[PDB]
Amino acid sequence: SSKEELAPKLESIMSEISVCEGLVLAKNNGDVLIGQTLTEMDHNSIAKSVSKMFKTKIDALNKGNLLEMTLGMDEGFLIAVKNNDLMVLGFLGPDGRSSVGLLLRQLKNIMK
Amino acid sequence: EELAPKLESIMSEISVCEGLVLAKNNGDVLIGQTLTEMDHNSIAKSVSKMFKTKIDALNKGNLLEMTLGMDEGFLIAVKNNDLMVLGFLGPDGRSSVGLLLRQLKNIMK
Repeated sequence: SSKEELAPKLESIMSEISVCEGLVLAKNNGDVLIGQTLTEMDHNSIAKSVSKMFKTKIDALNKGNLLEMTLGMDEGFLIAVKNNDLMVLGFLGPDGRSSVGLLLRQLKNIMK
Repeated sequence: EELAPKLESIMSEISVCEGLVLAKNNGDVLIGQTLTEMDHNSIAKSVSKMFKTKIDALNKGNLLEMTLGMDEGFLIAVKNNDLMVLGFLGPDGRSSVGLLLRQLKNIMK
């Protein structure tokens, strides 16, 4: 199963990137498969929101579908990478800008 | 007035940048400069509505910047209280994503 294959990969990312606050795997429709977070978080609601952002049509841009998102927030970052079936979401704290590129690269690798 | 020569400067410095759009946070376009004809207003409206996405469950406050990876390139957007700036890159421009974001953040104060 996807949960079984990706779970150790996500856990390895959490331990290598100690500043990562959580990694959540969901179907592209937002249904959460597995999650690990350093705080109590509503994974389901977050994944529903990110699912809807991935569906944004910016048709006048003619660049096709959205495949990855890096969101800079007041208190940190969300990185999201999707393939044709799943999407993975990662969270970084406010000082985490220096790990954004690393996290995005690791998630793209496992979702290729 | 003070931002229009800055957009020109960014475009002259980053050749892979396909365009810049300065808009109000509601999506009304102030200035748009793209290498090809594009409906700047429709793009700004789409991005404006994206910036309004509610993600309070993230517990990270307001959404301030977006870097969007697309099939055919990238869209970078940065907002402040009043304005929003958009930049477009082709697939040949991932090496310039950080630079373009850094420049857009600089001019949005």
